Amino acid sequence: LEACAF
Amino acid sequence: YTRVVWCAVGPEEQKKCQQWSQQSGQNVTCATASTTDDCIVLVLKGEADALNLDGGYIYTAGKCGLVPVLAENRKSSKHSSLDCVLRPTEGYLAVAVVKKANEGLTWNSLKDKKSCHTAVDRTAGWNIPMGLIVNQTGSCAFDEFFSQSCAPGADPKSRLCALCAGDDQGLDKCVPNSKEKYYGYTGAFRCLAEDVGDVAFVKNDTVWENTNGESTADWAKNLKREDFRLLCLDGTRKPVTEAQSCHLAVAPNHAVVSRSDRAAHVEQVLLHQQALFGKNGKNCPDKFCLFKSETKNLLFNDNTECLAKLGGRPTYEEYLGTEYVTAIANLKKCS
Ligand SMILES: *[C@@H]1O[C@H](CO)[C@@H](O[C@@H]2O[C@H](CO)[C@@H](O)[C@H](O)[C@H]2NC(C)=O)[C@H](O)[C@H]1NC(C)=O
Ligand SMILES: *[C@@H]1O[C@H](CO)[C@@H](O[C@@H]2O[C@H](CO)[C@@H](O)[C@H](O)[C@H]2NC(C)=O)[C@H](O)[C@H]1NC(C)=O
Ligand SMILES: Cc1cccc(Nc2ccccc2C(=O)O)c1C
Ligand SMILES: *[C@@H]1O[C@H](CO)[C@@H](O)[C@H](O)[C@H]1NC(C)=O
Ligand SMILES: [Fe+3]
Ligand SMILES: [Zn+2]
Ligand SMILES: [Zn+2]
Repeated sequence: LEACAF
Repeated sequence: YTRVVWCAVGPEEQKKCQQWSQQSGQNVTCATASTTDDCIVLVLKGEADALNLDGGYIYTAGKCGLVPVLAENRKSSKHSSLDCVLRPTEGYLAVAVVKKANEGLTWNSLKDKKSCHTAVDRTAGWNIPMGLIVNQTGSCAFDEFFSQSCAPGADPKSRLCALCAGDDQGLDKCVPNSKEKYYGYTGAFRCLAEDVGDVAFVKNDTVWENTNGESTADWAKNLKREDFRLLCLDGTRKPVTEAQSCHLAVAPNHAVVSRSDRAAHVEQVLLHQQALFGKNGKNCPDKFCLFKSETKNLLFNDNTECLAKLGGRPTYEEYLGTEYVTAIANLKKCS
């Protein structure tokens, strides 16, 4: 539930 | 207006995209990548504008700032005077499908069986059933639950790829694009139909569309719907006519996403492209049909009647809905 995976 | 650059996932989508591009007189052009994740990265870099995504990939793209633009809308169950483009979407039923002749198998005896999934990170093929399984088993070791699987996008030397078949030449085993023989709804269903797996996680429509002559494809042309059963969460098995009372979840329909700064323009172009090439489009079937690909579901699902406007300018969380988002969030804690 946090940041962009890239 | 600008051109819209569509992102095609693998070479068979790239071919369909190139035909669309030619017919649209380059109003749409094509970028291609090997996986949906790589297409999402092209879109984030501004090297492609848009592509249509399963809800699990919408979650990936939405955490990175891309937004839903239009949703697939298939034939409505109930009557509606509303035009397709304005009809609210209804979500599709994620189901677990087995052979009728595999008589002992239920939801409660899936441990150590062989499974066929559309791909890692997709709704019906992965997030819903693995989320349920992690929950029920109280264990994050979902890579050890089934004895072997085909789950495109997993490590190709792992048990989660052991059943994948790759392309014509047996190259690209387990890649999450249509070159993998068992990729996507139709590939995971073929993986069951051929008894490579004991269970396929797909959606209710897949079973109907590939049985009783609804597909002329060679692996499907002779399949009979009566030879399949659904697995219900209560541990019963039902005929595939009972999916409304024996599904794992209701999934949000696949939808087009783009960068937020390009959404309005992507939306306008798409509405015009489907007026030409969509179902009863002015130039379909005569010149090009955006929503056909001989069952292969390339760019869009073949059962799509139109791309529909979304109500409420939803964010990706609004579109996916709070329960689904939380289910994904929980499952991703395992990785
Ligand atoms: C399961 O999916 C099938 C295939 O989409 C649905 O059956 C279709 O329903 C539409 C809308 O009523 C009919 O007009 C089509 O002719 C049907 N297709 C076929 C091949 O029979 C079915 O309704 C879905 N079941 C549930 C519970 O949603
Ligand atoms: C797996 O279980 C988790 C943990 O209970 C579920 O997450 C909850 O979902 C409900 C219903 O939407 C929420 O109100 C809770 O707030 C959530 N709990 C937590 C701890 O985040 C999740 O839905 C389950 N996965 C499924 C059904 O696939
Ligand atoms: C709570 C709830 C119930 C039904 C659908 C949703 N969300 C959706 C929003 C847009 C498109 C589809 C859906 C869906 O789940 O079908 C929600 C949040
Ligand atoms: C391409 O887009 C232009 C600009 O909107 C429009 O005039 C034309 O009708 C479009 N043609 C096709 C074939 O999509
Ligand atoms: Fe899906
Ligand atoms: Zn339900
Ligand atoms: Zn909102």
